[PDB]
Amino acid sequence: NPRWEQTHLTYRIENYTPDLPRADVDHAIEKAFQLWSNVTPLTFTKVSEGQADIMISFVRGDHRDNSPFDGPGGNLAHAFQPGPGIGGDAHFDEDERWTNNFREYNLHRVAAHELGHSLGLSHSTDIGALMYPSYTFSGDVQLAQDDIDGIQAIYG
Ligand SMILES: [Ca+2]
Ligand SMILES: [Ca+2]
Ligand SMILES: [Ca+2]
Ligand SMILES: [Zn+2]
Ligand SMILES: [Zn+2]
Repeated sequence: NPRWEQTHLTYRIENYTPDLPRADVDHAIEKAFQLWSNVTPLTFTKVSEGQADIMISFVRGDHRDNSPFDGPGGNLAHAFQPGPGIGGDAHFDEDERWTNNFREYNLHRVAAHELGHSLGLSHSTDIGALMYPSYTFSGDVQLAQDDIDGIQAIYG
C-alpha cells in the first residue's frame, strides 16, 4: 500500500473522449478530484503540458500497460496506486459510452472511484461507497463515510 509523499499533486488530461463535449470532461474530472481534496489536505493542479503525477487518458484494448481493456462493458476504467511513472495514472476504456447523466456510464462517477485508487485506496465492502468494486449510480455522487475514513487514514 503506497502513499503519495507530497500533498500537492499534479494531473493532466492527455486526451478527451468524443462521447462528451470537452468542457464536460474537464468538469467531471475536476469535481471528482474535489471529492477527495475536500476531506483531506491534498490539493490538485491541472496542467496542459509535460508529465503530471496523475496522467488521465481514454484508451481501448491494448494500450501498453499490462491491463488491456475489453470493449463495451466489463472493465470500465482502471487506475494505478500512488508512485512514480504509471503510478497514479487513470485510464478510461474508450469502448464505453461516457455520460454526464444517470445513464451508464457516468464519467464523473467512475473518475471519483479511479482517483480513489490513484490516491492509494483499495475497494470497500460497503455498497454505498464510491470505492465499492462494482459501478453503482443513481445520479448524485458523494463520498460515503467509508470513503472519508479511508482517505483520511492515509492523508490525515
Ligand atoms: Ca503517474
Ligand atoms: Ca470495457
Ligand atoms: Ca466511447
Ligand atoms: Zn491501462
Ligand atoms: Zn476499483
